[PDB]
Amino acid sequence: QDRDVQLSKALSYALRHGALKLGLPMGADGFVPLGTLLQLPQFRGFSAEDVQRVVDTNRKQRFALQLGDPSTGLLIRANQGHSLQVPKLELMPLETPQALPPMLVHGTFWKHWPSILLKGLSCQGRTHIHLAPGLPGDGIISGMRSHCEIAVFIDGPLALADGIPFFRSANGVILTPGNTDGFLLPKYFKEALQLRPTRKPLSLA
Ligand SMILES: Nc1ncnc2c1ncn2[C@@H]1O[C@H](COP(=O)(O)OP(=O)(O)OC[C@H]2O[C@H](OP(=O)(O)O)[C@H](O)[C@@H]2O)[C@@H](O)[C@H]1O
Repeated sequence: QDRDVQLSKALSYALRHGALKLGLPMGADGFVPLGTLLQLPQFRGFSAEDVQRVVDTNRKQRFALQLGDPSTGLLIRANQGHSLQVPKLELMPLETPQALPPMLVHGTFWKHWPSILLKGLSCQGRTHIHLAPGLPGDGIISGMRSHCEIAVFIDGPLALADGIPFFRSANGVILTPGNTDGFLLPKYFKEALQLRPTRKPLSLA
């Protein structure tokens, strides 16, 4: 079972970040033949049904699978979170404020809170900042981690008014490249909320 946890992690890294360094033949849409991946050293211990299990029982739908042809087999991608340049990846462009989700919200942790207040939310390594289109139940909402302590909400219409684009992934995640350096500046911060161990509001600028 942990092997499924290990399979997902190895799948996440290879499909999101390390593929052109691993030799895999990935297209500009982020799709790679699954067999060529399962031929890699770290993947040689897994079966196409193991990967199939991880793809369907995954609650965040991190990976998409496509039939392909028999000469290539199944095509497998990650839906979001890429360090690689995949310009043709399936993304819904949220170009007007009326297409945006009800609320944009990023959940993070105290260790990073002072840097976010002073520099803004950063893409960090990834190509897009990851936001949720809502808060979760007592919930696994995709686009947000599970053990977050504080959540900060984003003013979507104001960011768009300043030419900061937004995108929706095929698994419900909202993405933005930020500004030039990959930062969502603290001006587009509308509201903040501490989540654990008690729901309390947090102050900003
Ligand atoms: N200026 C700043 N200074 C200091 N820290 C800053 C900062 N700006 C942001 N940070 C924080 O630095 C980390 C970012 O780095 P990351 O992108 O890898 O973290 P994330 O949570 O966004 O992860 C994305 C998806 O990836 C996973 O999806 P999976 O389930 O693994 O498939 C997740 O669940 C998500 O859905 C976060 O803590 C940021 O708050």
